[PDB]
Amino acid sequence: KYEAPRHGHLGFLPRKRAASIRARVKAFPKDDRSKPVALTSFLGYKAGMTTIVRDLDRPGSKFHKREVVEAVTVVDTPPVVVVGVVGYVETPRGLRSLTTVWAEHLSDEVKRRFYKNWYKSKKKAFTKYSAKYAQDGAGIERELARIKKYASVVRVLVHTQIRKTPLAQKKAHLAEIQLNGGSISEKVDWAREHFEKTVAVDSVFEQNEMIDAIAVTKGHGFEGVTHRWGTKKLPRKTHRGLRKVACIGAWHPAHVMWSVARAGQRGYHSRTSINHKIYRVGKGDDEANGATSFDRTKKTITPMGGFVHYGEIKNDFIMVKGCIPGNRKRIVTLRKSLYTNTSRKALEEVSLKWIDTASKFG
Amino acid sequence: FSGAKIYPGRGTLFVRGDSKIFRFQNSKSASLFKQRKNPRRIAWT
Amino acid sequence: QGTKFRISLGLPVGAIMNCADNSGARNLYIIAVKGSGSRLNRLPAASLGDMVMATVKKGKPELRKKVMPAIVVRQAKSWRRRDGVFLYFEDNAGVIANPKGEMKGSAITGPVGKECADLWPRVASNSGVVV
RNA sequence: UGGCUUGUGGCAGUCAAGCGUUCAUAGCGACAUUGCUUUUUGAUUCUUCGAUGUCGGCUCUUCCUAUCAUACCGAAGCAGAAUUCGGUAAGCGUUGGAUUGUUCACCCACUAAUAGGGAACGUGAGCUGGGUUUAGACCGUCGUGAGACAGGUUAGUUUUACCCUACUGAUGAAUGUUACCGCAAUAGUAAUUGAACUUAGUACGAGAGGAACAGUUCAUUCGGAUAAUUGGUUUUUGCGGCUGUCUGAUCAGGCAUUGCCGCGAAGCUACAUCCGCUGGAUUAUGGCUGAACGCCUCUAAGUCAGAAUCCAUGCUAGAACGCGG
RNA sequence: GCGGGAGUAACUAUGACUCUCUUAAGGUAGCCAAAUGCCUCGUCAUCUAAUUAGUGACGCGCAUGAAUGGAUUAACGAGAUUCCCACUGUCCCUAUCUACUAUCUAGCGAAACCACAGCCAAGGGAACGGGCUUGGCAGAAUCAGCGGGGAAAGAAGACCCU
RNA sequence: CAGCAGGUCUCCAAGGUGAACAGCCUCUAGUUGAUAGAAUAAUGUGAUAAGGGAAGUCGGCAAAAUAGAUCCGUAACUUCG
RNA sequence: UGAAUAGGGUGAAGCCAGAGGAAACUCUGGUGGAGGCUCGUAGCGGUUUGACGUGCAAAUCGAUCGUCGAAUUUGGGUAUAG
Repeated sequence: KYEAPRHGHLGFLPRKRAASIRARVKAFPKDDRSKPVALTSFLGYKAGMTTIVRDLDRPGSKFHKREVVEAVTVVDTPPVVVVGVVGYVETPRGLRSLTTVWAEHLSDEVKRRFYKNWYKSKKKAFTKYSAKYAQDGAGIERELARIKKYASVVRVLVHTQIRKTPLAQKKAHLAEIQLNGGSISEKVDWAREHFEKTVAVDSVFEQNEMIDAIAVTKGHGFEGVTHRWGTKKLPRKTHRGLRKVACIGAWHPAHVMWSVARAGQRGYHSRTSINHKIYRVGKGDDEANGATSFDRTKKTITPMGGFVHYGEIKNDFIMVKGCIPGNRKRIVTLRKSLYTNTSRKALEEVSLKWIDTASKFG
Repeated sequence: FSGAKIYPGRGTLFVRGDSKIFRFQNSKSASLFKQRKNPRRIAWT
Repeated sequence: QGTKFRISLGLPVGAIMNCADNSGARNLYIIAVKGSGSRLNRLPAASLGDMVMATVKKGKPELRKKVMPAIVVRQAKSWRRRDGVFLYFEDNAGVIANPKGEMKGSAITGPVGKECADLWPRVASNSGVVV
C-alpha cells in the first residue's frame, strides 16, 4: 500500500462543471471593518492584457524603482443594477428574512432573463420581470429588522447591464451579492441609498488593496492522468502503457479513498486564485497596447485594430496586476480580499511610464 | 531585421559574435532571420 | 543569491561547452550543480553567473582532467530582464574557476553578462565584453 | 508459502568490579545475564500440486516513528565559537555521479544536509524482461559406458476485450413550486530550505576567529492561476523552387507525388507569467503563594508564564453540510 | 601413458646440484592466471570528477605441452569489447497542430460463456470473510471511464514424487 | 469445408522524362467491393519547435551527420590476387 | 528431361607495336580472352520492429533485411513406404 509523491492538486474533488457562466463563492470575503459601506465582490468581463512598464512596490529592493515589466488583466466593470435589497435577518430556525426593498426602475435586459425558459429544466412559475412591488412600506421596516436582535447580514439581488461592454446580448446575468460595511446596522442604512437603481464600483474596490481572482476556468478536455494529475510517460513507450498510469488501488485493503489517479474533467469550476494585487482603476480610456512581436497572443487593447473575439474597449475598467480565469468573451466575478497582506499603497496613483501601440501581428 | 523603432523597455537583442548587436522589431521581420532574406528586394525594412 | 533575472533551464549534465577563459581546453564538462535536487530522468539544469561544478571531458592534458569547479558565461537562450531587454549570446562556454567563484585563467574572452558580474565581483574583475 | 519458537542472534535495562590524570559509570566496561524482540540467521513437513511466475529500476495508489533535518528545552571533565550528550515532538524537507548484474562491496564532487521500520517491498490483464525453472555446442571434474557434476562458458515464447467490486468524470426524480445566492452544525485542503542587502566589527579571547537580535530582498523547487514585454508551433490563409501529363495548340489554368518541397500571422501554450499564514487549547520546563511534614518546595486548597506539530484562519459543500428570500 | 620424501650455495633470500624411496619408466621445442584457477578488490603501470575495461605486466600454474597436433600467417562477414571526432526526442521538458475513430446513430447480427450473493475495522475460525460475532457504514432510474482486489479469458501446475 | 484479407502453371511489351524492366506519367484500355450521417473527447494510431548535446533507457534499439558529376590529394603490411 | 537472368563495370593468359636498355630490366599504346570477375531486375532467401491471437490462413498481416553464370533457382514425368 505505497505512495508516490503528490503530482497535481488532490482537493478539487469532485471535478464538477461550473454550469452557470458567472462564478459563485459560498465563503464570501468577510467585512471591511473600516469602510462604512461596501460590497463583497463585483463584476467583470475578461478582455485582455498589457505590459505595464512601471516601478516596484517593494521599496528596499536591490534594483529598487527600476523599469519593471508586469502582467495586468484590464477587465471591464460596468456597475450592477439592483432588483431589491433583501433584508436577511434570523429566526430561531435559521437565516430567514422578513421583506425585501425593491427598486422602481430596473434596466432593459430584464426582458428575456427572469424565467427559466430552457429545455429539460424547471421554470419558476410566472415570477417575470418587475411590476411595482414592495418598497414603499418595506423601506422603513428594515430599520426595525435590526431591532429584532435576531438579525444577520443584509444582501442585495443584482443583475448586469450588458451592452456597454461590446457583447451585444440583452438577457442579463444574475447573482446575489453581499453588502459589507462597518456593522450590521450600517450595511442596512447606507444600502438604502444603494437600491435606487445602480451601485458604485468604487465602494467595494478601493485602489491598491488586493483582489482575489475567482472566475470560471476553461474545460480543457476529458483530460487523462498525464495532464490532469501529472504523471510522465514510460521511456520504453510501447504496448498499452504510454499515457497510462500504474496504481489506482492497493492489495491490502482493496478499498481505498478519493486520491486515485484517474481521467476526467480538468479546470472548469469556480476556482479561486489568491491575492492578485490591484494596479490601478481607469475610467474611460488611458492605457493602450499592441506591439509587433511574439510574446503571448490574441488579446490586444486598443492597437491599430481592436481585440480579437471581444470588441474594442470604450467603457470603465479596473486593472488587476495578475490575471483572472476564463478566456475571451467569458464573464467573470471579481471577489475582494478579506486578508489583505501588504499595506495599502493608495492615495496617489501608480506609475504608468510608456507603453507601445502599433499592430500586434506582422 | 527591419529598420523600425525600438522602445525603451522592449526589444530582443541577439549578440551573435564579438557582440554583434542585432535586434528584432516586427514579428514579420524576426522571420527574415531564419530565411536570411536580404534588404535588396524588400524595401520598407 | 538572487540573479534578479530569469534563469532558464536547458543546461543539463554533460556539456561540450567551449573554454570561456584563456586556459584553453576544448570540451569541458559539468557534473553536479550547486544546490541540486531533481529526479531520475530529470537532468540537473545549470545556468549563467552560477557556480556549478565541473571536470573537463576532452582537450589536452594540461587543461584536461581532475576537478576544479566552474561558472558558465554564455547560453543562446533568451532570458527576461526586469527592465524589458532580452539578450541571447552565441556559443556555450564555461570559465573553469575555483570553489568560491573566481577564474583560473587570466581573463574571460567573448561576451559576458551584466548580471553575472553583478553576482560575483570576483569574476567581474577580469571580464570579457560586457553586453 | 502461511503458522509457531527465537534455535542462530540483534538491541536495551543492567549486576559493576576494573581503567581513564585523581576517579564504578566525561569516557572506556572484565564477566555476562534478565526482560523485551523478531533484524543476523533458520530449527519444523503444522498448512498447500484441476498453478504458490523471479530480481534491480521507471511510473503512480498508505500508515507508524526503533528520529537524518526543520519548532521548543536542559546539562558536561565546553573559553565565545568550534566540540560532547540527553528530554518534549510526526505537519513538512530528505541530492548529483563512478566502480560493481546490483542496494551490499567501494570511491569521489558538492550541497543547508543527504534518516529508521512495516505494509502480498503499489508492483508483469500499468512496465523493462539486463537479474530469473527445460531444449544447438565446448571446457574442467567424475564413472567400464550410454553419460554425469552443490564447477564455469555460447544461442534459446511476457497471450487477451475486467463478469462483481475499489473507482474518476456527466445527466435524470421524492412535503406546493421556484430562475438567483449568502450561513459554517460539517467534508475536502495548502506546506519546505539557502544566499544577499545587512546586523557588527560589537560580545569574548593567547591566537586563528567573530555570537545574541533586527529590518530588507530574492533564488532553487511544488500547486493553482497563466495568454502582454518573452520562446516556438498555427495542414485554416498568403508567400519561394523542380518534374511529367491533360484541358485543341500556344497560352491561361488543374489534378498529383505528406502541408510535394522552401517561409509568416489566426487558435493554443511554455523552455513561462502571477500569487500565498488567524484565533484558541496546552506539554516538557521554569516559577508564584502555600502544604503533605515546626523548616522547606510548582499541588492536596490556591494560582500563573509556556512549543512547528496540536488547533483554526483561507477556499469547495443532500440540516446529518447547496444555506434560503 | 609422461612421480614422492629429504638435504643443500657469503647475506636478507633462494636451490643449483645431491641423496633416498617407489614404479613398467618419469616429458622437448614454445606459451600462460584461460569456454579451465579453490586462492584474489592478487601485484604493478597508465587512464578516469571514481575506472578493475581501455592496457601494462606480475609470478603466488587448485590442475599448460607437438598428429582426431604445436606453429608461420594474407584476404573476406545480418557474428564479439573499448578509446576518438561531428552529432542525436532516448531523455531533459513538454507543448502545439493533423489524419482515423472513440462520443453518437441506422440496419442486420458474433464469441467460449448458466453459484444464493456482492462494505469496512476489530474478533473467533477449514488457518488471509462483502458472506460468520459485535460495532461503524451502505437507496433506486442512467451513461461515459480505468487497471488495485476478488484473482478474469483456461489447461486436471512449470516445481515436485509415484 | 466457406459468397474467407488466400493458394494458383502462364502467354503478349507505345510516348517523353530517369541506365535497363527503378522512379516519372498518359494511351490502346478498365474500374472504387453485400450498411450510413454528424460532431470530431479521454485514449491508441502523423508532423513541427526554443535551449542543451548523451547527460536517458536492459537497449545509439530509436534518431542525427553525409550523398551526384568532374578534378585534385591520400595510410600500416602481404599468401603480389 | 523442359523453361528463365534485361541492364551495367573491370580484365590476367595469349599476341603485336613504340620509346628505352651492353643485354635484361624498364616503359608507352593497341589487339584480345579465363572469371563464386562482378552487378542489377527475373527466378529465389529471412535480420529488426509494431499491430493481431473469441481474427482473414489451425504460426496471420504492415514497415524493415539477403542472393543471382555459381556448390544457380524452378516445372513435369517416374520410382523408393515404417
